[PDB]
Amino acid sequence: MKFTVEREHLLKPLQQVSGPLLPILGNLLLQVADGTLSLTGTDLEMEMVARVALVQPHEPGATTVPARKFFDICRGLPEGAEIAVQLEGERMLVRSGRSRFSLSTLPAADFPNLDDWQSEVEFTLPQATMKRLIEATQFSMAHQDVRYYLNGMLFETEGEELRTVATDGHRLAVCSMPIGQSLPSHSVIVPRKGVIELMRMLDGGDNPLRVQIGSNNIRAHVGDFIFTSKLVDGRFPDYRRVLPKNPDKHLEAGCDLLKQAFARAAILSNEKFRGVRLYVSENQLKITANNPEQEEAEEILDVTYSGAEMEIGFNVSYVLDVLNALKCENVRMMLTDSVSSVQIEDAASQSAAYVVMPM
Amino acid sequence: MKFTVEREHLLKPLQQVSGPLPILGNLLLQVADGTLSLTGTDLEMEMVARVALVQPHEPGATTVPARKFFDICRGLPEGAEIAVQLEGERMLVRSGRSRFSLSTLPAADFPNLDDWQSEVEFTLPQATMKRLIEATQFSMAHQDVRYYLNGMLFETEGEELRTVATDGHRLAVCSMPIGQSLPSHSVIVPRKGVIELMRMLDGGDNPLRVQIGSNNIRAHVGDFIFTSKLVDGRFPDYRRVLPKNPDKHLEAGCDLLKQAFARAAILSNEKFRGVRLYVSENQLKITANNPEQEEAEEILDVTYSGAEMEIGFNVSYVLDVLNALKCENVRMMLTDSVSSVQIEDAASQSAAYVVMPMRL
Ligand SMILES: O=C(Cn1c2c(c3cc(Br)ccc31)CC[C@@H](C(=O)O)C2)N[C@H](Cc1ccccc1)C(=O)O
Ligand SMILES: O=C(Cn1c2c(c3cc(Br)ccc31)CC[C@@H](C(=O)O)C2)N[C@H](Cc1ccccc1)C(=O)O
Ligand SMILES: [Ca+2]
Ligand SMILES: [Ca+2]
Ligand SMILES: [Cl-]
Ligand SMILES: [Cl-]
Repeated sequence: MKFTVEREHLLKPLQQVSGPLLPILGNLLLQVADGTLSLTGTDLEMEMVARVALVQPHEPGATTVPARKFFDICRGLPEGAEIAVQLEGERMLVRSGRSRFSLSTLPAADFPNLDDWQSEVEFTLPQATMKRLIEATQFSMAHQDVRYYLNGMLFETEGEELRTVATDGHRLAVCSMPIGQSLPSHSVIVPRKGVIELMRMLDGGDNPLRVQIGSNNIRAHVGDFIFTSKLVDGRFPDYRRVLPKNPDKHLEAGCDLLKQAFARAAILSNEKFRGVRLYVSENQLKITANNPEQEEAEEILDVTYSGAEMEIGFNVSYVLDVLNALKCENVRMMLTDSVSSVQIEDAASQSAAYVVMPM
Repeated sequence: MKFTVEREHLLKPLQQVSGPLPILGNLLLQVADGTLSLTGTDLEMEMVARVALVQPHEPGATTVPARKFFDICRGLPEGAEIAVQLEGERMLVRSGRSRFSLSTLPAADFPNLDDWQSEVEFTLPQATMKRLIEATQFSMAHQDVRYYLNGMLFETEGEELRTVATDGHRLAVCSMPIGQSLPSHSVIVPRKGVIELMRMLDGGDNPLRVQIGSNNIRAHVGDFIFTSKLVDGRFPDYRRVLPKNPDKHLEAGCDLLKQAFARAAILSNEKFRGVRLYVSENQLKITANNPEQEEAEEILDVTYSGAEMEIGFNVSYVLDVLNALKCENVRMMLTDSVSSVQIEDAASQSAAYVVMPMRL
């Protein structure tokens, strides 16, 4: 196995396949075949593969090398460096300028593969749309809940919409985006680590994303990268049951102003329970907080509200999470009563919605 | 006690006094003779910041939680007016339609440092003190049992001020002339105190006044006064570890040398970090290997005319020096494989670094 490639063509591929990395799981599989260098990283649950065209002379073969060390070596070389690689006995030699390195290898035959599987559902969409869908909801996934199905994100196809749902039992985020293709009605759960990796592969360019879903796997092709993950078992909740049936009390306020006020009130909220109370009245919102030391905060804001007066408590962190996710001018809070969830949205888009349980 | 002040006139003061019993998590606030004073302490050191009060005020003193008070003021909007008044056991804070009631502890209970007399004094520019500390800070020990190493030596001699730091393995020294006749004296400043001193300096046009006592040090700059205890101990003599008449001077661009060392370091022993240098006519070869028998080699052009030699060093210590230097070219002053190396900015002898030889 031999290849010579410019540093600039290896960096991002190495970054992508090595980021999240059986000592052999700490290695990258390298394969030179048919004028292509393939780089693969896996943790047995998911896999990233990068392809890199080889325009200079090369020789076929495969090996595995320590991912972090190989990446750090390549990153450490100067801009414009050309990196010559060749296998020599048990070691992989890496040469650039008068910098030389000899890395240990493990046999390519030992590198684990995911099970083969069939694609049942496919569609393509812009990168910017997948980014939007993931960023809108990702913060609301559970982290290590014993309900394993919540440690991850729902990807649902319906009509021509792709929808993501994330919830941890206390708060929920949902976002739907049209993708201009007839889709079957289908849902899968992607594990939270796979969601993060998928997000990280979205470079910001105009390369479209191709998605393939099987019964136990999801795959995403973007540019010269292929990401594959297993799915999570279990019955995900139905976001329509979490959305308030009829939250017909509508409050509108500046996002930044609202966030600032909550963030200040939070300072004097209970350090564990983070409770704040909201008093809504005609064109006015009052937020209060207090803690076991009897310290107290009060914020009063102008808002647009024409409904009945009411009072409700929330965990302020959950609300701040939403407002930070929104990135918009004005927010709409949609209320039911003092003992029911609240729905929050961008006042100028219903494309994402957030639900927070009351305290 | 009452005052009203612009948010932006409190932020810097609040940053500075938060730097140093639960009253130690409070700040002492005092309104007197046109001035708000804020004090934070950890009983070892203390910072006092003064804010001029141009709006109506009323005298008095209290203490409030530092983190919460600082967070409220920082969270308030740009340009906000902050009105504070003491209401019984609470301190009330208001600005626009935001109101806060904070718990207080009596000012009477706020601890003072022991009184002391100044014995050595001098004034220098902030940039000079900043250079002195930054040049050497990284070589101070952290929680070493030799408590006298967990800090920095400040030494006055003639018209110069010198700092020394060492952890028992490597050493940094920096000396700057400060244009005033000083007694020959030295003290050890605790590492936490060094960091706080460093951070009180903005590099601006206010002169820094330093006062040293038997057991304390104080630094006054503009509206801020820092006071710390000294470390009551004996510091090692830096002159003892400086190599005698090193006659083999290697010179190279700092960044090229640094990047070579950083790449080589990847395949060095994770715990002991040894790398080898082979010096020859205008050439440096650096090698590294690890227990798994992986190997790195770097060859660079340098300026070097001395006898050929080999020497090993801890690459983390060498990289620490190169990162602190932030200069164009470096000088490595070599002697032989069993002697230390002295490293300097090629264009300046004001800072010097000593690293020990490793056998491999
Ligand atoms: O009992 C539930 C019901 N539930 C649930 C979810 C959810 C989402 C929102 Br925004 C509000 C309530 C939700 C989503 C996850 C559902 C599940 O267990 O599969 C249960 N959640 C509690 C928290 C809770 C307790 C009492 C009242 C409301 C919420 C929990 O997950 O620990
Ligand atoms: O004193 C020491 C250990 N030591 C010590 C210090 C020191 C600083 C540097 Br840059 C390098 C070595 C240091 C400073 C702290 C000394 C102490 O224990 O108080 C020990 N070693 C000498 C050997 C030696 C001689 C000359 C120069 C360096 C080291 C010995 O054990 O006799
Ligand atoms: Ca705006
Ligand atoms: Ca929606
Ligand atoms: Cl270099
Ligand atoms: Cl070596």
